[PDB]
Amino acid sequence: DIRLVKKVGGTIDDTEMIDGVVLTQTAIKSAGGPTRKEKAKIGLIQFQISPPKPDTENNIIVNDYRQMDKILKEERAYLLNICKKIKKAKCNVLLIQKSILRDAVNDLALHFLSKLNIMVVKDIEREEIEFLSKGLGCKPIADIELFTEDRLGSADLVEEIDSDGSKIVRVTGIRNNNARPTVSVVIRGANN
Amino acid sequence: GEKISGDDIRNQNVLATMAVANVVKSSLGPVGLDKMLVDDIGDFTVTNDGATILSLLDVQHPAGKILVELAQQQDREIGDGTTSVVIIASELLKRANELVKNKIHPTTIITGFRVALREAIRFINEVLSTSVDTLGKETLINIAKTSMSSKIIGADSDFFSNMVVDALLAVKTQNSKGEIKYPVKAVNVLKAHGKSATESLLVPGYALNCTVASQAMPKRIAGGNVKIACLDLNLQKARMAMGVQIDPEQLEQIRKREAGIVLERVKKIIDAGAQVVLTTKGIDDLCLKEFVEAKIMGVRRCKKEDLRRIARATGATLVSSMSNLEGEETFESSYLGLCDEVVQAKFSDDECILIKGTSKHSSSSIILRGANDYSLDEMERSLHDSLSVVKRTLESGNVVPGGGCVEAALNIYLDNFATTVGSREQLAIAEFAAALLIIPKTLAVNAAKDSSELVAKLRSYHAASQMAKPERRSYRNYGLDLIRGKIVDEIHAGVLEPTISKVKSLKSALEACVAILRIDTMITVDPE
Amino acid sequence: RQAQISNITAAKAVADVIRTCLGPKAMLKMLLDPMGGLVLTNDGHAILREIDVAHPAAKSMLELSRTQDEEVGDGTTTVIILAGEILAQCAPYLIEKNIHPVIIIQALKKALTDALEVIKQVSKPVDVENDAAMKKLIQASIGTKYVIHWSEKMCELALDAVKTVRKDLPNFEIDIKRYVRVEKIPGGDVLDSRVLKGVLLNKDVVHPKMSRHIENPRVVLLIEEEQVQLMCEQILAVRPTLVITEKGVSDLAQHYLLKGGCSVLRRVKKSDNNRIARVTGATIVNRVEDLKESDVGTNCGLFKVEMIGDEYFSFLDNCKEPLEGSGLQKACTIMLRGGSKDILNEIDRNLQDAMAVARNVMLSPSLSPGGGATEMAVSVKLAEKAKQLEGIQQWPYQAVADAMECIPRTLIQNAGGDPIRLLSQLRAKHAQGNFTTGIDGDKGKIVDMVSYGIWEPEVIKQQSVKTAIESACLLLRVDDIVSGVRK
Repeated sequence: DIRLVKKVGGTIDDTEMIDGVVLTQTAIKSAGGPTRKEKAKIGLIQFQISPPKPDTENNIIVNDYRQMDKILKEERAYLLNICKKIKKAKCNVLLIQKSILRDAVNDLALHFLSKLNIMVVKDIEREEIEFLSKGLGCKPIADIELFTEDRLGSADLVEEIDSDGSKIVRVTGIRNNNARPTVSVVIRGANN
Repeated sequence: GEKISGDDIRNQNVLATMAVANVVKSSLGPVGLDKMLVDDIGDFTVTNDGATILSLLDVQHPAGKILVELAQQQDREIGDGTTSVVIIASELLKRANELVKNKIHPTTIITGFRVALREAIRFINEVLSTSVDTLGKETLINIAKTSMSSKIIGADSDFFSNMVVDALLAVKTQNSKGEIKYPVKAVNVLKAHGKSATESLLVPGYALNCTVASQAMPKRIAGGNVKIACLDLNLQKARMAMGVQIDPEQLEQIRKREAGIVLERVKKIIDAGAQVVLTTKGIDDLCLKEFVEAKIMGVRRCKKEDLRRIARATGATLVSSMSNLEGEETFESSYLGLCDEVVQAKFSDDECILIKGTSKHSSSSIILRGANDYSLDEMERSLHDSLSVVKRTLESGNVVPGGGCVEAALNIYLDNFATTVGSREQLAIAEFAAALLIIPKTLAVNAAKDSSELVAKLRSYHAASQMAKPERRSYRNYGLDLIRGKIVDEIHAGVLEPTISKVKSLKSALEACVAILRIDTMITVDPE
Repeated sequence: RQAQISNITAAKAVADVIRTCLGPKAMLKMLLDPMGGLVLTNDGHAILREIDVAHPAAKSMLELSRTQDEEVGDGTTTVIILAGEILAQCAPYLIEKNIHPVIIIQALKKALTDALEVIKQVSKPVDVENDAAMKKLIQASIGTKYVIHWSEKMCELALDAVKTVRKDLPNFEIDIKRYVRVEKIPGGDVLDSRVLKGVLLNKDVVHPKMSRHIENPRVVLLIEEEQVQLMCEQILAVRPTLVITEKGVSDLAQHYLLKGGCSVLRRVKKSDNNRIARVTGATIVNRVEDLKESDVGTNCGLFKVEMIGDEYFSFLDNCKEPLEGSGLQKACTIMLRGGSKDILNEIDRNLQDAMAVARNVMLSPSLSPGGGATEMAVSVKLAEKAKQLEGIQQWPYQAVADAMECIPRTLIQNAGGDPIRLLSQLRAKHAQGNFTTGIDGDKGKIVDMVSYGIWEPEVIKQQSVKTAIESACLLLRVDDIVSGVRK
């Protein structure tokens, strides 16, 4: 229940234990539109956002040149409809698991969330999700069908601390208090 | 594996670190010179900066990697004057071997150095310089002449002193919850061949080096409220499906329909009103002809890292793909920013767009012209390092006199401090005080002068300052002149170094020598 | 002295390699490349780039000659030695005085300022538009090559080029010489060389029935039987007389395009398509369906046939531009039919350098004595200020006077004269009569450069010496070298 955060830079005098959820990994940072998140819901996404790619053989018969861009429009609409229900639930913080496995994510998901001002983070270990779910108390979302506002958590403010070039996400406050909280501390040192 | 115990490990570690340290000691001070490294791979870089050299140099004994990481930490703290920093901790290992042969415990050697540096903080505060202190006309010019030292650019100090100071005045921004500081590393430095340093240009803002793809496109844009749009969308013939694949006229219509939409995507940029548009990947003459009729200045073959600082400084939203909440592809007018003045100037047989007056994030770029690449290799890293000293100067007004004034002064404070502690740690203070004096002694070695003649006279002047508390001045004096070999106040010579640079230099040098003293043995496992 | 010997001996052997590259008596040296072939030439710009040396410190100076050619564009005839000549007299310094090179930096700066004043003392203005002095001035730089036979004809091509494809924007002659194309045809004589307004191509025609000639050209720069036929109909919609594509030409497209009466070419590089698009006015077409009426040819007078005994080449006759100014981009070429590949490669290096030298002539209309008279003229005052100096810096300062005397000495050893009595007479004559006295290019006499007809611009003397002095400080600022770094 006590996680040690390893960050390069600073001194041990700067080491402080955070009272809330902390994220070691950063966002994609390509768009980087929103500079802060406050009074927004923090969700846990156990799935990944990608165009459908089943493990079996997939043959899409295209009989018209307009169907090509139509498939692109379907991929844009199908992936945005998931974000539409997230925007309807007023959740600006999304946590995605490890993205290097299978589905990963496309390049169009950035412009969809940046327009809706929703922060997203990926490459999170499966064991880290269990640790974050205890302290935050947010019910993980394994699909858009089970996605709702009751499973989503909340926080007062989320500040991203940038020190010596290393950025770290810090969450202040906990909405639903459970019986299994978790704490973490950020270790600051010169070298590993 | 191979494991050796006893003094054999500590002896081979000190001799290995001292051998590679004596190579970089020739660059100490204004009289230092650059050196060349042979990488055997065909690449070579001639510079005096220890951060790159220690990273390139192959470390034989694993204990040598500790000093390599020490230079990497200086970059995150200060990053400038590495010739006068990393060589300080190298002298502590030479005198440590005589203490290991004694009965003094290694931790007692460590504890003696811990109380020495902890008390040395107050010693620096006695000779500490305030924000005003000396004349300090702009207070930057006096420091700018100091940054010219340690490097071979000192002959150009009649120019670079005005170059770095006048450029960084517009970098001031409000960030970190109302904190006034300069966003270091946001300054872009450009290089140009020919003439000399007097041809450099100061840009109070961002300057990108690039030209127009087609010569028929207008190269001049004047006036205010100039909007810029960074488009990273690749315009090319689209590839096929997942491998399911698919009348050649309807097959060719795929390219006809795609390129038709590409022309419509550019028409959406026309309705935006941006004067300058950017494109990452290259295009053919079909999409280039549309940019000519668009009356907008385009650029191709753009680097992604260059456009990331454009959206930050200007404030416009970088668009990698054209999309909105609906299924329509267009460009909204809310993704464009504003700037006070934007104009493209011709410099050194080339042209660059000068973006000035950025409201979102203020910064500055320095466009410098010089002899050639090999001559600007030293001038590149040196100017990038000098940006941190000017930052630390106006962030904290505490500075200290350079040229061996600190090392010669700390010896006197430690002479009375050695008798204060006494017991077994008195010998450790004497060896620590004599080790700090080695750096100014090696300063005259590169100048082919007599250091002991100057140190004996210089320390006598610092002694007369400390021995008399009430002091007009019949005694107090400081400073060391390398050219004339005389003692003169640095207020006239204009050599002053920030205090935060010297404090963090000795703070990091403490744990550097301790890491070697804590190694009892070294074992190496053979690789698979 | 451990690492200093490796830096001195790195550029020491370089001086002997390029020693034969200076003067009208310049000779050649055979070099065996690692590729397995051979390179025999008197031009060091190609040698210094392709040479492989053990010491990487000398490789840093190999790029100094390329930098001088990009920034200035001259010096391959003479100054190419001056880049490595400064380090020759710097050897009796570290092994003798044992002083840090920093003193030399202050000595070279004082010698550089005095050298610029001597050049300005002998500087004289000359008309750049007048072909009187410009005819012998162009032949002065190129007179060191095999072109001496045709130098009368070779000067006509270079003199008419700087007054035609240069123009101006107002700032000087500034323009780009890379877009100007020079066609090199081996065999025959240069008597057929003319100034042509259009592009020539070495690729043959894909179809035997197509007849080669044109009056008013139309240039187009680019199941399966009917599909390509419909594609040819889209190409022939504007009725083009010429079709050029970068890829191959199938046999089916030969018969379909034959009905339109056009010529088809293949294997045309993108470098030629960029020049044809500017000369013929057509726009390079990527998608075939994009061909429109805007691609019609412009200002092409006539089309002819130039064929070697082996295969067929594309030849476009001369034309003009109706006026009834915009010198930033010009479209024109110079056709050159060379006798042999040895002299043909030298003319291309001469013509590009002659336009580069004549560029600097019109950038700085001032003119200075050439042929080796200026180097000896500076050494008179450079050694005079050394005796007036009378200080510690005199030793590195006076040693520079030897470097100025060794520049004409290289021409003496190449010509075969006696440098002893010749250089002793020059130093005595320059300090008394005038600085115009110099060494004859052939007999090696005391005849002045005024009556002999060889001159060099002031910008050529100032920029080349200033760059060589600043570039010589490179190895002087290197105190150590480390081998076996293994990045």
